[PDB]
Amino acid sequence: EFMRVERVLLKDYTTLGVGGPAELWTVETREELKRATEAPYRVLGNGSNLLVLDEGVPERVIRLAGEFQTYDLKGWVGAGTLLPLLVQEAARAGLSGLEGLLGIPAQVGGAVKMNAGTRFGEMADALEAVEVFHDGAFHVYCPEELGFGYRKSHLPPGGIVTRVRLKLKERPKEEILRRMAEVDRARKGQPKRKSAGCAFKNPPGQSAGRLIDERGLKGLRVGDAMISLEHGNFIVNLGQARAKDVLELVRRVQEELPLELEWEVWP
Ligand SMILES: Cc1cc2nc3c(=O)[nH]c(=O)nc-3n(C[C@H](O)[C@H](O)[C@H](O)COP(=O)(O)OP(=O)(O)OC[C@H]3O[C@@H](n4cnc5c(N)ncnc54)[C@H](O)[C@@H]3O)c2cc1C
Ligand SMILES: [Ca+2]
Repeated sequence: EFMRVERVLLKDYTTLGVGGPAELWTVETREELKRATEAPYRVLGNGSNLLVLDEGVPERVIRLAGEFQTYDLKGWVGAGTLLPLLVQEAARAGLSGLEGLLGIPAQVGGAVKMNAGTRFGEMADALEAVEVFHDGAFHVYCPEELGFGYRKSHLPPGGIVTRVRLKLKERPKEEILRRMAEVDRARKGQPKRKSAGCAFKNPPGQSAGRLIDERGLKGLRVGDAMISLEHGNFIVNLGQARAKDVLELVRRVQEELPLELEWEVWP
């Protein structure tokens, strides 16, 4: 009954660095989660796939912390745990199964919601069980029950991923690290770092980054929003970008290429 609730700007809680006002509820316990979800809500993970508009959102924005950030690689892993932590912890433990998720700056819950992945593997591959809170109760699902597709899930309506069990296998630490090194090599062309990740989806048999590059769109700038000079499928925030500027740049790309956004827009 004593969870932290505060007014924030979502620009401070997204990797893109844009976003207006929201009421943030930081939940540490199952009872606090039950209370936070009594009115309309959204769940915020690491904010790495969100384009939040300058007006912000009116709903309660829930962050999972406390018990939801504790983990055991061989047991339950809280959904508020950072996926980059688990990738490194698995290597340390000689546990294979997360290597293909290197470089994805997600919380576990966000990685499940967006079935985050690379050419090497996806979040769904690494799951044994998923606890989802919906309709006022906690339920346990196998991943085959969650409607996974390419960078997609079909969670129960209003579902909050709270905890998972991972599917991992014993391998030599050095081998795990070699696999991770290939993932790192494959990601070398992405910006030395800053964004909400890939802005656009790839059309069937096409590449968004390559298409944007060939169209000469790298370097186009609206205010402080710019198509990265390093990778065509990244829009970067050069300092004080507004979401309006990012959307304008998106529209400019879409005037040239029939691309759909990979980012989710709030509200
Ligand atoms: C530098 C960079 C590189 C990236 N590379 C990749 C990549 O290689 N592959 C890839 O797939 N994606 C990539 N992304 C996109 C992004 O990291 C993924 O979509 C990631 O899964 C989002 O997780 P998040 O915790 O940041 O979620 P957020 O952006 O916070 O939220 C995304 C969605 O998940 C929901 N959500 C968050 N937590 C929960 C929860 N506990 N329960 C239910 N719903 C929840 C939110 O409501 C929202 O709908 C990249 C992003 C960046 C910035
Ligand atoms: Ca079940």
